[PDB]
Amino acid sequence: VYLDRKLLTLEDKELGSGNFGTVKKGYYQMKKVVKTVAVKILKPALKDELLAEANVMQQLDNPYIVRMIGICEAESWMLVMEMAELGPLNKYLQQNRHVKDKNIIELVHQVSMGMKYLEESNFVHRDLAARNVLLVTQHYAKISDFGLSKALRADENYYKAQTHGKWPVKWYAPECINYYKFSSKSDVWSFGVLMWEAFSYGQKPYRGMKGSEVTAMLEKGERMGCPAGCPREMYDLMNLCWTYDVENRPGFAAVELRLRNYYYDVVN
Ligand SMILES: Nc1ncnc2c1ncn2[C@@H]1O[C@H](COP(=O)(O)OP(=O)(O)NP(=O)(O)O)[C@@H](O)[C@H]1O
Ligand SMILES: [Mg+2]
Repeated sequence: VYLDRKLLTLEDKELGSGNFGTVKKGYYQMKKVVKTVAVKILKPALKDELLAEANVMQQLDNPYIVRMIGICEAESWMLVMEMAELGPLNKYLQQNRHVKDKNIIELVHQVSMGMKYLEESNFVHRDLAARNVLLVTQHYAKISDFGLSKALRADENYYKAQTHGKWPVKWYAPECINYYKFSSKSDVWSFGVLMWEAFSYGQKPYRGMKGSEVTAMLEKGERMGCPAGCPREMYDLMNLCWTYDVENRPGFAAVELRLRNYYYDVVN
């Protein structure tokens, strides 16, 4: 089942670009309302990758995950998604230093809610970073980019990668680097890095370090420090996400609960 090209209107300007091609803003005529959308436009593996991305998104339904409207094929093969007007979380915080810690807590908590749902759904994101969190409003975040995502088999709690590819190593847990094992707990490690990025206002983690130097740092039990003005309770949570041993590392249910309670304590 596909979208009708005649019901899609594209704006010529591009929101982004990838190896696949470009991302463009558009409008899709729904039953009555016209919906603003973001469209990934493919320019053979590139097509297989986008189709696998669509296959994952088709199965997800959560307020904190970017929804796929559908696939459209006419002059080009297209992946139609809902539009997150404010763009990537890292770029937004870089340009909006006035954002309060309470607001950052709210957004990272929303990411933890989407990840809690992903974990329950038995999918591993594998690219959970601040650049992949898209903002609908300054108070509404959604997880995007299911390009490296995997639906875990009914009998396993991890996805085993064959060989090391183009990996975002700085966001990867030690078992990913060492055993090529990807689980919801490895996404928890990435979520810790994402939290650090968010409280650092979109600064890059492990500044000026090579991937191998990051692995060597973590193996010595060393971790990134507390970002300037970051609540200590949030830094403690990042360190819990960065638990070396996968078995002792918390899952998204524990992480979301810790975040939820801390946010409501701040509200109180
Ligand atoms: N659903 C969406 N809503 C709003 N903007 C989007 C959406 N999807 C993608 N974009 C924009 O397009 C950019 C690139 O898309 P992305 O999913 O990151 O693909 P990519 O292959 O990783 N390209 P790049 O980030 O440059 O390495 C994002 O950083 C957003 O600015
Ligand atoms: Mg990208």
